[PDB]
Amino acid sequence: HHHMPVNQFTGYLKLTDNVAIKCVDIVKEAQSANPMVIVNAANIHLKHGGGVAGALNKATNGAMQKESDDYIKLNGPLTVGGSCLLSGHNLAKKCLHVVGPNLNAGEDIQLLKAAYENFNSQDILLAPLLSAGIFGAKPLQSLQVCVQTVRTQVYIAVNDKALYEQVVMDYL
Repeated sequence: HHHMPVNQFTGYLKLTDNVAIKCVDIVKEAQSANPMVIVNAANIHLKHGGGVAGALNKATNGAMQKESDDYIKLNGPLTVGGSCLLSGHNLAKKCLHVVGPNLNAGEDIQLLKAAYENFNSQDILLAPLLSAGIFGAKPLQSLQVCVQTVRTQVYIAVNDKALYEQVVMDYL
């Protein structure tokens, strides 16, 4: 009953050999695609409140936060631009928690490249746009840094249809 194909990514616009994008709720997408790796839009504390992190923790019924607290016991906090690889719970095999700069927190956008660098540790990832949404970066600029930095394969989920349509236009 238990084994199903992983990384079943469909319905995406292929931007480059490394980056594809879809207008979809990332939790619903993880459920469909059965990814090996989902990326969380983490903060250094791995306290999963708000935005994508809140959504992923909610989908795990708090299991992600429990595990994350054990990781903080082990490691202490992350740094901006850093990451850790933990369980993906019911969303994915693994979750790569990646800390992008939060512009709304006064952090430096130049750290967004380092944040995306972390994706290169994994062959295929389902991810949000780092530093976008509540973290305050312009999503088109985050996508730009993504395309410039990620050398593996990332499937980007965005929630905003108007953003997706602008990406298509910038593609056309």
